[PDB]
Parts: sequence; C-alpha cells; structure tokens
Amino acid sequence: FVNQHLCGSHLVEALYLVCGERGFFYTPKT
Amino acid sequence: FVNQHLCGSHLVEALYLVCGERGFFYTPKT
Amino acid sequence: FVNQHLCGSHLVEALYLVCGERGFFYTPKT
Amino acid sequence: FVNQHLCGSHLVEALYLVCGERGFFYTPKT
Amino acid sequence: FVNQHLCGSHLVEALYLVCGERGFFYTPKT
Amino acid sequence: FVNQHLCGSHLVEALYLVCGERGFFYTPKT
Amino acid sequence: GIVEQCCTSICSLYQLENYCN
Amino acid sequence: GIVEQCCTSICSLYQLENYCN
Amino acid sequence: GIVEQCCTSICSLYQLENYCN
Amino acid sequence: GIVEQCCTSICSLYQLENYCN
Amino acid sequence: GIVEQCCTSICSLYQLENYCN
Amino acid sequence: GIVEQCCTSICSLYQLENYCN
Ligand SMILES: [Cl-]
Ligand SMILES: [Cl-]
Ligand SMILES: [Zn+2]
Ligand SMILES: [Zn+2]
Repeated sequence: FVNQHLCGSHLVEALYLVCGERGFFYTPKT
Repeated sequence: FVNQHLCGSHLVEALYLVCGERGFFYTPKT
Repeated sequence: FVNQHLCGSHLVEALYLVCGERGFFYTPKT
Repeated sequence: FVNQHLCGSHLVEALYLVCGERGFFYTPKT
Repeated sequence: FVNQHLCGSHLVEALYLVCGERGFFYTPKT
Repeated sequence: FVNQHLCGSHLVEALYLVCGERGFFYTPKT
Repeated sequence: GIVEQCCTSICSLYQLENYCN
Repeated sequence: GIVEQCCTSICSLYQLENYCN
Repeated sequence: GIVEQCCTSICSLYQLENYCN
Repeated sequence: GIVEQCCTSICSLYQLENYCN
Repeated sequence: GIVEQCCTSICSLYQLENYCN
Repeated sequence: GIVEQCCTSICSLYQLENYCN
C-alpha cells in the first residue's frame, strides 16, 4: 500500500474502505 | 428534499454532503 | 445541513441526492 | 466504447463525463 | 483492514486507493 | 463528447467507463 | 439502524442529519 | 427512459450523449 | 449559474434544489 | 478472477494489492 | 503518460481509450 | 486531526485505521 492525499468525499470513501463494518468517525473539526 | 435509497459507500457520500464541516459517525450493524 | 464547495462530478452527485426522482439540470454554461 | 450498466448515481457520473461543459438533463420516470 | 464487497466502479476506486502511485491493471472476465 | 481535466480517482472512473470489459491499465509513472 | 434502513428501505436527509457530530 | 434502460438493461455512451444540453 | 453559486462560492442543499426540475 | 470474486463473494485489500503495477 | 495527457492537460474519451487493454 | 494528517499531509491506509471505531 501507499501514502497519498485524501480529501473531502474521497477521504470518507477511504475511511469506509478500511473500516467497513467496524464503523468510523469523520471529524474534521478535530 | 426527496427520500433516499443508499447502500454501501453511497450512504457515506450522503452523510458527508449532509453534515459538511460537522463531520459524522458511520455505524453499521455487526 | 451546511454550505460547502461542490464542483464537478461532486456537484452533479449532490444534485442527484437532493433532486432524485424530480430530475435536474446541470448547465455550467448558465 | 463499450456498453454500460448504470444505476443510480453512476448514471449521473457517466452523463457528467460524456457531456462535459455542455451539461445535461437528468430525467427519471415518475 | 476489513474484507470487501465491491462491484463495478467501486472495485476500481478500491484498487486506486490501494495501489496509489504504482497504478494497477483492471482485468475482468470476457 | 468533450475534453476536460480527469485526475485521480476520477480518471480511473472514466477509464472504467470507456474500457469496461476490455479492462485497462492505470500507470501514472508512465 | 440507519445504515440498514437506507439500504433495505429508504431514508430521508433529515434522518441522516442525526448522525452528524 | 434512459435512466431505466441503463439500469434494467444496458445503454451506450452514444445514447447518453442525447441528454447533453 | 450553478458553478458560480456552488463551486466557486458555497451553497446550501436548499440552494441546490433550485436546479431540480 | 479478482473482479468477479470481489463482486460475487468478498475480497481483501491484500488480494487487491496483487493487481498493482 | 495518462496523467500528463488527461489530468495536467485535457483529453477526450477517445484518447482515454488508448489505455484500454 | 484526520484532515491535517490525510488531506493536507499524506497518510497511509494504516493511519486511516486510526479513525475506525
Ligand atoms: Cl477533487
Ligand atoms: Cl451500486
Ligand atoms: Zn473528487
Ligand atoms: Zn454504486
């Protein structure tokens, strides 16, 4: 695997990919 | 707005657009 | 809900989300 | 080009790429 | 990481995120 | 059809659209 | 939950908004 | 229409191009 | 137009509804 | 192949990584 | 390559077909 | 946060797992 820039909808898409059934949180304010 | 039929990654896209700078939590069953 | 930048395919994706069955028009030239 | 099997938001993505700066109209049944 | 259920364009998104600057080859049957 | 900028996941999405069943290669290093 | 409901039936943006932080 | 046809059978980019402005 | 309102500037989901049929 | 397997059953990111250049 | 042709510059759907197998 | 780690900077898929529940 690699390291790239992941922003916006694309970042949340990658969170879905990696976390799936575990679920996740997206908190940009954090 | 209209009602929504959203599976998989399309649900996360919708939460992204709806929540914006607040972010969101994605919590499926099991 | 929020206000964010929506461009390109992402703007048409949000149009689909909000309009759905009503349909919509995307006319950047407008 | 190849024939296409496109449901939901994937149809709007395809119209976006095909129409470009012209834009398009999205008009489902009912 | 979690196991993945990926059809159509969602497979190509996943290969994109996984392979990054290396790129990838997309090779369906028939 | 048109000519636009296609980058990142969006470029691989367009490759999927146009090539489909033929398959394709994404090699940015090339 | 919301993830199953939106997939197996339908759901509103207003129901979605409850999962915002 | 085109939205149903692309989803329930198949459709071409050339058929898509007719919905451009 | 939509691009100036929503991409160049920012718009709400409500403003996006301006472009529904 | 990998395109059918990910769609009809499941597949891992580790199986995906084999299709990288 | 594809990124220079299609992202940095602009390309047609026809040029994109150059990268089909 | 996630945006600084992964958008502004670059992150791995492993770092992205930091934000799973
Ligand atoms: Cl982008
Ligand atoms: Cl789908
Ligand atoms: Zn994008
Ligand atoms: Zn989909």
